[PDB]
This record gives sequence, structure tokens and C-alpha cells, in this order.
Amino acid sequence: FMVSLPRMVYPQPKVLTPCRKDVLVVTPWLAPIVWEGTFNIDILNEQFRLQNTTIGLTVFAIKKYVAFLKLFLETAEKHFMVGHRVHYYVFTDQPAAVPRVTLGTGRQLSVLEVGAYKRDVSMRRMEMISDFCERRFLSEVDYLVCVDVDMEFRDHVGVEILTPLFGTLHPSFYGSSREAFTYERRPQSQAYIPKDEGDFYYMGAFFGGSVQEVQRLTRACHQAMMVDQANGIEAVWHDESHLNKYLLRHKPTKVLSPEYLWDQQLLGWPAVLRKLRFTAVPKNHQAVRN
Amino acid sequence: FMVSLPRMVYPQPKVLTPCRKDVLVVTPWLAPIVWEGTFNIDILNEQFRLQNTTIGLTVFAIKKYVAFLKLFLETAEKHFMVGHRVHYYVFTDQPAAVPRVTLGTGRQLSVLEVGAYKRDVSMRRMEMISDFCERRFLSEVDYLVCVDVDMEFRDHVGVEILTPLFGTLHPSFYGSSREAFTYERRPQSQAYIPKDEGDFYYMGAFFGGSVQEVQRLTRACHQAMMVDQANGIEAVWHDESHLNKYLLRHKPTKVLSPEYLWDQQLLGWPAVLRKLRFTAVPKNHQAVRN
Ligand SMILES: CCCCCCO[C@@H]1O[C@H](CO)[C@H](O)[C@H](O)[C@H]1O[C@@H]1O[C@@H](C)[C@@H](O)[C@@H](O)[C@@H]1O
Ligand SMILES: CCCCCCO[C@@H]1O[C@H](CO)[C@H](O)[C@H](O)[C@H]1O[C@@H]1O[C@@H](C)[C@@H](O)[C@@H](O)[C@@H]1O
Ligand SMILES: O=c1ccn([C@@H]2O[C@H](COP(=O)(O)OP(=O)(O)O)[C@@H](O)[C@H]2O)c(=O)[nH]1
Ligand SMILES: O=c1ccn([C@@H]2O[C@H](COP(=O)(O)OP(=O)(O)O)[C@@H](O)[C@H]2O)c(=O)[nH]1
Ligand SMILES: [Mn+2]
Ligand SMILES: [Mn+2]
Repeated sequence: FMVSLPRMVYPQPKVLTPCRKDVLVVTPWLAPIVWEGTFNIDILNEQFRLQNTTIGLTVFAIKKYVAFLKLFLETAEKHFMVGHRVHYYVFTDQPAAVPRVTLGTGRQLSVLEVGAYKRDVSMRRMEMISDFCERRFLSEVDYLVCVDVDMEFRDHVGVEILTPLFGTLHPSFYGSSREAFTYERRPQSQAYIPKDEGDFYYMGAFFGGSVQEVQRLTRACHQAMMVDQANGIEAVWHDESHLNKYLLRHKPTKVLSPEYLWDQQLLGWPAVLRKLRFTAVPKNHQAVRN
Repeated sequence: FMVSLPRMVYPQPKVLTPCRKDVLVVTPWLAPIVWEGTFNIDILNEQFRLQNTTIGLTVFAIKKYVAFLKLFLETAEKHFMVGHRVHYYVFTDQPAAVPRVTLGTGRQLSVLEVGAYKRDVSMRRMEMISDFCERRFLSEVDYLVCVDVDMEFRDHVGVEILTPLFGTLHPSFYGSSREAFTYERRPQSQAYIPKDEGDFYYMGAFFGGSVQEVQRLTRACHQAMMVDQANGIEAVWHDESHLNKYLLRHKPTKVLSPEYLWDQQLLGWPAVLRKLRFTAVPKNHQAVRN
């Protein structure tokens, strides 16, 4: 049951005025595409606080990637769901290397120890989120957000993203035609998508939804990755290829604009982006991965 | 559980191309506003058919308004949820005056006899939908759509409207500023809305949602109307005033554009409307109401 909103004073939405005319703000299956100027965060904060919403955030920091946790967490404290209940779940092979980060009220952090894989693994993250943590998340949070650690928050990332299932537009492909998307193209893979199919290219570094929908997605992707492994094939972009297949066949109920996953070093700051919210931290891929 | 969509071939949505730049297509609380060009009906039909969705439609035809049923139902057969399961519920004081209309497969009609009120009643429709039919609807349909009878369908009205809770933009006020909206303005009424509040002016002739959400809305409006009656006040636009108060405090999850509730005699055919879907049948208000 959703209680009534209180009286609020805010600008009237005008039907004959879009704010955003430069971008698509709704998908053809009537899912909002979240850009700055499309939402009144005061209304959304009211709606979600009235439900006492708890957001879980999963992040993996394996081997050298533990070095990214301090900036990741400290900037999450500044920008991620501030005012709402947040539970961070940090998956690591080195619990003692997790930095002691000071949290705001109503926010908690759990360190979950896992095994480290040598490779660019596809399988652990989808498996961990589904198979091992299923019961935990259902009991503790309403929504799950699953992100990469080699990132920092620079601006607001809030309840505007919350919905049963969301993906995020990959910053390198939002202007690309579907034939150019780097989907898995081999029919022998479970992640296969033909050249005439596809809505968007979603980045594997930021997806989420309700606990139920995220467990469905991660279970499906893990199962599909196991099939590929049994067949001696590894999708071109690993779990991201499978995420893309899933979200093609199970449409997300919101899509996040590239505001929510940006690399400024690589791509600059285009006019279409009014805010850069969650951004890549420069890294040496080869050095840091081995 | 939502099964996978099949392979489909359709035009790729392009992020840097809106189709609609002339109108607001999403509310500030991230609810789609449904206009032609914003949805791919093939994708939506797939989604809703895979859930075997059943839509109930309620319509009241009391006293002289039974004369409107033939055109209403015959045009509903042509345009309303074609291909989906539909259950019409016709509430009338004259069961024998309900026309025998031929229905397509998967569609059924129930005649529900009620008492006729003399007045421009506010109370029967909200009361009937909540208090008397609660159990029936929960067992028989997934969504309820509640409309006026003095109407005809001229174009597609389909699953694009379906959502937990929707209202429809009143065709006379979609371009108006909120101070001009004919909300109830007396603080002594439960429907009161101050001049600095309001998103939209919703028409009482077309609202709906899931059964649960429609029973919540109709219950709340009926209760509020009973309070006003006990206090010797009747809202300026009767159940529409209360509907507007409810949807201010409980934001709808989609909003239908005036495509879905139009009067061509009164308002013509503006450029902003690409389709006229559900339209007023000319009537002599005084003659037909007494
Ligand atoms: C010099 C690197 C050029 C990379 C451009 C394209 O992006 C890559 O797209 C791939 C799919 O085709 C995968 O999503 C990679 O994760 C992504 O690279 C990741 O995300 C990017 C946004 C960058 O942050 C990159 O450093 C990172 O490895
Ligand atoms: C010559 C009549 C001028 C009416 C213009 C405004 O509309 C009225 O707006 C009211 C709220 O302020 C209520 O919603 C009425 O139901 C509506 O009239 C109804 O809907 C309209 C769209 C018309 O179809 C009208 O005939 C009908 O009575
Ligand atoms: O040695 C590693 C490699 C990867 N990761 C995790 O897997 C994510 C995806 O890898 P990466 O960020 O290197 O991929 P990219 O964004 O460069 O494609 C990282 O953010 C980490 O959360 C990790 O913890 N340790
Ligand atoms: O004598 C009446 C008066 C009203 N109605 C029902 O109440 C609705 C609302 O009344 P009306 O359409 O006259 O209001 P308007 O759209 O003109 O404001 C009608 O469509 C009918 O469904 C009815 O059945 N009999
Ligand atoms: Mn990364
Ligand atoms: Mn009417």
C-alpha cells in the first residue's frame, strides 16, 4: 500500500513543452530513458522514502582492484542514494584490504569473501549475485544495483534509476546503428544476436532492478554462460554479451542514459550530457588485470 | 514470471532522434505520457499476450444513456484491445435495453443491474466499482478500464494504456496553466486543491489500472465523496474532482494523451493529435439527462 504524497510546490509540467527535445526519453515499449531534466527528484524522493526503500549495491574488488574501493565508496557516500537506506556488498578475495570508509546514517557495508579466478572470468559475478546471495538480498534490500569498481561517482545517482529492471546505455554506442553494436554474432553462443535485432547496447558495468528481477537476470546469464562453456565458446564481451541478450528478450522497465556510465578521458563531454554522474577511473588494463 | 520475447524485426530506436519533439512524453515522476509515435505496438502486444492479459471495461448506461450502448460496444469491438481477452461490464437500470452486440472471440459481456438515481449523481460509479464488484473483478480480469458511455472508438485503443494506474488528460485543459484548471477550490471539500498545486487536469471519463489500484482509487474517491456529503458540500465536478485529488496525491504510472478522450465537435483536430481514438458522441445534455 502506497500512502498519499504530501502537499508539494513545484513547477507545473507543461504538455506542449518538452525540456528534452535532443534525445529519446522513452523507449518503444514505454520505458523511461533517464536523462537530466526528465525527472523531479523531489517527487521521486518522496515516493521512495514513503516506502522506506532500501537499495543494495554490489561491487567486486578482486586482486589488484581492491585499490579502487576507497574512491568508489567515498564518492558513493557523496552521491549515491543519499537520504535513503543503502547496503553495500563488497565481494573480495582480500577482506583486510577493504578501506575503512565512514558512512552516513542509515547506510551499512558488508564484506563478502570470495575465491579469486586467474583470468576476464565471465562467470563469478553473475553466479555470486544469483546462486550464493539469493536469500541474503531478498531479506535485506528492495532493489539491487550491480556496478564495476573501477569507477567514481561525480554527481547525483538516486532513486530515479529504481524500477523492476534497468540497463544502462554503453557510452561508446548510444549513437551507433545496431549492426555496429558488438553483440555476440556467432550462432553457436547463447548470447547470439543477429544483425537485424537489438534495441540498445547496454554496458555490463551498471544494471539493476528489484531483487527478484536481478536474481532472474543473473541466474539466466549464469545458466547461458555455463551452456557456452560446455560448448567450448566464450562470448566476445563475456557477461556483457549475455546481459545484452537477456535485455533484448526481457525489456528493461527503465534505461539509464550514458550520464550514468561515462568515460571522460575517452569520450570528453558532449552537449547531450548535462551531467557526468558515474565515471571511469583511468587504469592500465594489462598491468592491473595480472 | 515473464517468458522471453521471440525474435522480432522492427526499426531500431535511435537515442539521438525523438519522434515526438512537440509534446511532453514522460511526466516528472517518470511515467510515460502515451502519444502516437511513442510506442511499438508489436512489442507491447507480444508482452501482454505472453501474460494472457484480460482487460475488463466498465461502462454505465442509466436511464436514457442506454441509447449510447450500441455504437459504444460495436466500435469497442473494432478498436479496443483487439486480440486480447476482454470482459465488458455493463451497469444499467434497463437490462432489456442492452443491445445484442456480436463479439469477437475471447470477449464477453456481463449485464449488471443497478438502481437509477434521479440526479449528476457523483456517487454510484465509484461505489459500484469498489464496494459491490470488488471480488468479481479480482477473480476475472487483470486490468480495469472505466469509461463514459456517450463515446465511440474511432481508432486503436490497446495495451499501450495498461499499467498499475492511469489517468487521461482532459482535452479542454492540456494546454492550460494549473491556476485555470477547474479543480475543487473550496478548502471545505475533500477534493480541494490549492492554486499552486496540480500536475494535470484528468478527465473522469477514462481512467484505469490494475484491479487492485482501481479498487484503491474508487474506494478512496467514494469515501471522500461520503465525507463531503456528510459536510453538505458537493465538489464542483463531482467524481472528477475527487479523481483529480487522488491522482495528485497518488501519481499515475502512465498518463494518456488527449488522443484517448477527444471531442471533435468542440475542439476540432489540432496538429498535436495524430489520431483521434475515443471521442464524444454529440448529445443534448439537458434533454438526455432528465
Ligand atoms: C581504449 C579503450 C577503448 C574502449 C572503447 C569501447 O569500450 C569497450 O566496449 C566493449 C564492448 O565493445 C566493452 O563494453 C568494454 O568493457 C569497454 O571498455 C571499457 O569501457 C570503456 C567505456 C572504457 O572505459 C574502457 O577503458 C573500458 O575498458
Ligand atoms: C459545450 C460544453 C463545453 C465543455 C468544455 C469543458 O468540458 C467540460 O469540462 C468540465 C470540467 O471543467 C467537465 O470535465 C465536463 O465533463 C466537460 O464536459 C464534457 O466534456 C467535454 C470535452 C465535452 O464533450 C462536453 O460536451 C461534455 O459535457
Ligand atoms: O582483476 C580483476 C578484474 C575485474 N574485476 C572486477 O570486474 C569488473 C569488470 O572488469 P574491468 O572493470 O577490468 O572491465 P572494463 O570496464 O575495463 O571492461 C571490475 O570493475 C571489477 O569489479 C576485479 O575485481 N578484479
Ligand atoms: O442519466 C445518466 C447520466 C450519466 N450517465 C453515465 O455517467 C456518465 C457521465 O455523464 P455524462 O457523460 O453526461 O457527463 P459529461 O461527459 O457530459 O460531463 C455517462 O457517460 C454515463 O456513463 C448515465 O448512465 N445516465
Ligand atoms: Mn570497468
Ligand atoms: Mn461523457
